[PDB]
Amino acid sequence: MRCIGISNRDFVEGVSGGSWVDIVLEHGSCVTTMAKNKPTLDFELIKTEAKHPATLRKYCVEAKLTNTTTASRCPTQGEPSLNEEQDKRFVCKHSMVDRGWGNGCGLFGKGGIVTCAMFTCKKNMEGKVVQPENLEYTIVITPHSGEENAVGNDTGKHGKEIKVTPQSSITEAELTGYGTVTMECSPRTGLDFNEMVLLQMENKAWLVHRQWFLDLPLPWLPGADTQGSNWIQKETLVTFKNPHAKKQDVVVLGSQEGAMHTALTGATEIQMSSGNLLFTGHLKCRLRMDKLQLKGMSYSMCTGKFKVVKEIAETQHGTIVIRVQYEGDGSPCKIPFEIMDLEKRHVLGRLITVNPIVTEKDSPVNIEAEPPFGDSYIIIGVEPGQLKLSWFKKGSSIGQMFETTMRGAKRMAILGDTAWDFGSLGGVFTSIGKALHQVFGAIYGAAFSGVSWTMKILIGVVITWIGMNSRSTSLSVSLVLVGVVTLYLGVMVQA
Amino acid sequence: GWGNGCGLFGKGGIVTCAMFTCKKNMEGKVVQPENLEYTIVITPHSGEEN
Amino acid sequence: LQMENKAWLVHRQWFLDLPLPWLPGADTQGSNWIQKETLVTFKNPHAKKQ
Amino acid sequence: EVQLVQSGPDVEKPGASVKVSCKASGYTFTSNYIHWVRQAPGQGLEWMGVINPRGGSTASAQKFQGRITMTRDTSTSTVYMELSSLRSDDTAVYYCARGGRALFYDSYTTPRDGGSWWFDPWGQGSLVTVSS
Amino acid sequence: SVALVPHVGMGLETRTETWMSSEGAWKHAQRIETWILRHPGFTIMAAILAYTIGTTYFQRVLIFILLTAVTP
Amino acid sequence: SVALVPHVGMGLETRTETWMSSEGAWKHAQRIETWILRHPGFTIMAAILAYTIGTTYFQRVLIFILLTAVTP
Amino acid sequence: DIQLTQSPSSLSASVGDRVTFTCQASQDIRKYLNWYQQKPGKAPKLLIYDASNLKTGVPSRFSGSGSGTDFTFTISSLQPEDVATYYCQQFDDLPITFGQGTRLQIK
Ligand SMILES: *[C@@H]1O[C@H](CO)[C@@H](O[C@@H]2O[C@H](CO)[C@@H](O)[C@H](O)[C@H]2NC(C)=O)[C@H](O)[C@H]1NC(C)=O
Ligand SMILES: *[C@@H]1O[C@H](CO)[C@@H](O[C@@H]2O[C@H](CO)[C@@H](O)[C@H](O)[C@H]2NC(C)=O)[C@H](O)[C@H]1NC(C)=O
Ligand SMILES: *[C@@H]1O[C@H](CO)[C@@H](O)[C@H](O)[C@H]1NC(C)=O
Repeated sequence: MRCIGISNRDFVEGVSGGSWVDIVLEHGSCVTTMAKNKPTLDFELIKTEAKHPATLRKYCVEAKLTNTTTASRCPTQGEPSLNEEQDKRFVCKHSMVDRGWGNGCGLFGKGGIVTCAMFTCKKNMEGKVVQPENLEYTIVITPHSGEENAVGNDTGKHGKEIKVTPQSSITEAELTGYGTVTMECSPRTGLDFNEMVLLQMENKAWLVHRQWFLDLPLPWLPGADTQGSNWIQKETLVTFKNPHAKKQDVVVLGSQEGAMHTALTGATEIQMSSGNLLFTGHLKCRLRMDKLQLKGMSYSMCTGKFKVVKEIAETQHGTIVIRVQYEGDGSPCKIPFEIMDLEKRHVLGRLITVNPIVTEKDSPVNIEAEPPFGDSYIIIGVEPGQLKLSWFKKGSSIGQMFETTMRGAKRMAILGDTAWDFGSLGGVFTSIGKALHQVFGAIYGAAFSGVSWTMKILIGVVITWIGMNSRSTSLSVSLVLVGVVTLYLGVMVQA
Repeated sequence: GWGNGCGLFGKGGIVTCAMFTCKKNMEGKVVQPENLEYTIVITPHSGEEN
Repeated sequence: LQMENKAWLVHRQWFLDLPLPWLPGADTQGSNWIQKETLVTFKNPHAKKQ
Repeated sequence: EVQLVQSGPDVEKPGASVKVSCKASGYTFTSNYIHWVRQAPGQGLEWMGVINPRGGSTASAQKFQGRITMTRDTSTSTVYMELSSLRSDDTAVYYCARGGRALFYDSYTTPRDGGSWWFDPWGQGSLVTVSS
Repeated sequence: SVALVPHVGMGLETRTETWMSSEGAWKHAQRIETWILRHPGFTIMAAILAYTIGTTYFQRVLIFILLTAVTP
Repeated sequence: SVALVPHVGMGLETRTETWMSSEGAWKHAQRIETWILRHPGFTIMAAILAYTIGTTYFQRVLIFILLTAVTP
Repeated sequence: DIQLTQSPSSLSASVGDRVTFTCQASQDIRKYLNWYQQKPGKAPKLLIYDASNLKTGVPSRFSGSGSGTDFTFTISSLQPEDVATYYCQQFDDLPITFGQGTRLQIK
């Protein structure tokens, strides 16, 4: 719940190792976990808040000019000077024009000339940085098992809104009864700050990395402005017209807000009005789950005469939900839910609500479960067999495995070696795979990066051809490995 | 989905719309090869200071 | 080509081929800009409202 | 003793610039920052800006963007504030004190506090009136 | 200006679409196709150069698609 | 956008300097040199590709300077 | 920014009373707060630093408390030399902002 229809959702099986399960979760998706007991929790990530930023840089985007002084010496005696070249607030440039008696001076040469202009600034880029503290991730962890009002509605108080910061720890959270859950986040292995720059324009903000933002044109100014206006650039902005021979002139280059946006394509955007409201990015929890009842075992198989009040409602490969309305004298009991096959009973499904439970009286409790890939009879009644429902999950086994392989390829994509940490309880194989892909993606790190969609797929096809030319069985670690990783990376990036 | 309220739990379509108002513009013009004059100053030598 | 204060002399095929929405010379009422895929851009986050 | 002394009250023209001094006594002049705070009579207090005596970096608030300048003299242990583009709203009482010092340079907040803003060492007050 | 260095392969991705949402890629491809369509003579010149230097077929195709992409 | 197709070899010249006055050329060269300086690994990859395909020295130098210039 | 609201704006009390002031911040200012008195047209004096600590030389009738955003200043016994305008002040994040003020009147 709070997790239905938000597809790309991260099913997690297994709790072994005692209780610890490694989960990598991000703003876009959410994670549903399972175990043989200890009922299914839902991990949705919501807003990140970096509390205390520090302003590192001001770029001017629109500028205007005034007071427009200029001067010229004489033909080759004197190179011109001007007293308002003294301020660096003025922009200045030397050039050479021509001079003669017509101009008045004498000696008929190509004499030097200066021009000067006062530099005033319009609205700016207010680029800031944040340390890898003063930032909190807010995670709503919410349980299944009933409580209508909406298997969606992330707004609402059913799942606790627990904060976490790198100045914090094991993240103890409490729920109704059973839900003492401890979460050990590792936020420093997340976005890897001290390589980030939040970038605020007039209304919006973006998250761009640091070297690019330092390397960008559109005049420099450091964070100690106040009475600054000391812009140490302006060859990238204001341009000086020089016609054929005579007097040169100043030209404001105009607002580069559109060119700025075209520059920061391929970068995630962010609302930043109230301090900060940082979004899309991932983090890595280790999850410990001892401390968990099943919201009572402590009950009976119920009497009977249930009633559906909602449809069949298939979501996203198998997860189907059914909202039943108990009728009778329950004194709240369990719900005898089963997913069976046909006659000569071969009961084969799974229930992801584990131990669903009726509330006090009439209240439309709802149940999600996964049938197999074909025919299925979902049954809920007992003594007069009360209610069966037919259902046909279209599916496949092979198609399900192939889609899971595509999910694993997308995890070999965007989220890095954290996606090797996305499983759990792996011991030897998972850890050695994470270390091997760590050093391997480090070699394919910076290290052949910085390239666009087109050039990546083109360098992929040329390197897969030179692998196809087949010398001495280097063609494998060439051609097939490199062609797979380049193509399945290039067609998936720039999202 | 049913959180959104509708039903059937799918990836449903959506539209968005916005009224478009314009600030200052490029006012591109053309000229025929008439309605145009060249002004030439032809001036002689031989004296006349200034 | 006239901007707010300046003008430039650019050849015709380039100027027709340029983005930044089209509008023909007979506007006065209209504001009928037959483009705007080059200008205003629509954010779509992960799932919800654009 | 622990003491600061300011200059006398001044009256200037609109659009002019005014200079207010702040002389120190009783301590080592590069062991504290100096900060300038205004107060209009029909208003409470309002922070203008910050200078460091050791070295001489400055900063100021956004309401004084490009209007204020701060210098010093280490030999006389004195801090000068110069407010430019005077208008009628600038008629106020001016104040200058001492911050506990991140040794090198200004504007820090994480060393446990400044510790006053600004009434332990501060002085006697400079009234500035912008009139014709 | 900031017309270029358009922050592309820097890293820093996430699950969500970043700024132009797969419109900058088609922007790049359509403008280079449009520029090829306007100036066919340089394309013919690049094809002749590809046929002259190289002369193994793969090298020819490589430097031809490169000299179509060398335009600023 | 109009970030590119920067009206370069269209013709239409005159005796006088046109708009940026030999600053756009140095702009182009300095930004591609800066981008090479920031990302050395792609330069090494391009050098390896130049050494592998081609293999006559002039072809190697040609496709290496091209793959330095293929960046958008 | 960090809007700092001071409440109430003005009070009147008799000599010997206990009076409390409340300042609220729009952000977390966890301990960075200061309390000042100001005698009108005079040279004013610090009362409380770090929102909990007396300055040496200040009598013990003054106190302050509060952690998150809401802070309480307290005079235990009001005395006739304590008629002043009282200010609370944030120190955090440095567009340094004062409270509005709190005037006192002796009954
Ligand atoms: C998501 O949760 C909210 C909060 O519980 C739901 O709002 C409640 O709706 C029930 C319906 O009968 C009312 O009785 C409550 O008074 C509502 N709570 C309020 C207004 O705070 C909301 O309906 C849920 N979302 C959906 C789609 O049902
Ligand atoms: C350029 O030509 C003008 C026009 O002849 C010159 O202006 C004249 O200067 C003489 C000098 O005594 C005057 O007597 C005339 O009355 C001026 N003509 C006017 C004002 O129409 C000008 O001096 C020449 N430039 C130079 C540098 O000699
Ligand atoms: C600039 O020109 C204005 C008049 O337009 C004048 O008032 C101002 O003093 C001039 N500034 C400088 C620095 O010359």
